[PDB]
Amino acid sequence: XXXXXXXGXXXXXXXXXXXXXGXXGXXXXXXXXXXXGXXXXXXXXXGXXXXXXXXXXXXGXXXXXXXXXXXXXXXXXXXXXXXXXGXXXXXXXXXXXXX
Amino acid sequence: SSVPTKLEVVAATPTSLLISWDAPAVTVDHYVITYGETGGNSPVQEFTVPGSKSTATISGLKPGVDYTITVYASDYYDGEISWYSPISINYRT
Ligand SMILES: [Cl-]
Repeated sequence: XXXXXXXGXXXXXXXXXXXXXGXXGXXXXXXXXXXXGXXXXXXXXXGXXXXXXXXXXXXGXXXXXXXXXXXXXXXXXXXXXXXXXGXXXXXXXXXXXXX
Repeated sequence: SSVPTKLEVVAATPTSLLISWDAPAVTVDHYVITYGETGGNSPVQEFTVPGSKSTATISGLKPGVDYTITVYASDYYDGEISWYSPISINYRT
């Protein structure tokens, strides 16, 4: 677990430079490594970022669109961070993580 | 929007320079310091530095000539090496 926005593995350009100073919806997530169960997130907003990934199936739930989803992943990131259907908003802070 | 985020000449002689930068919170695989005359056509030199250092000495410069010093930082992850946006400065010895 951890919490605190995840922070698992790393990559994705060092998490966009640890969020690039922060703003918008912040972000977090992670994954990769030698597998890590898949992964994703990102975030940002005005100042860049993006990301995505997610996915899932095979009994394991998941999400990132697909008409909702679920089964873990912090309740799909707290329901998108409270909306944010296809990304493009939502989230709601995260960051830290060495910052 | 670069890694490292700061870059400075800390000390200077007519032929050498001491440069420092702010290391990032993430793991740098290794740095590449490049430098060449701002004129353009004059051969750009470069060398590498462990991802654990945040300083480097450049020597053998033409005194009085304006060079461009660039520092790149590498990310290594999932069997792939990749480069952050670099940082660069102009300095006149
Ligand atoms: Cl939470």
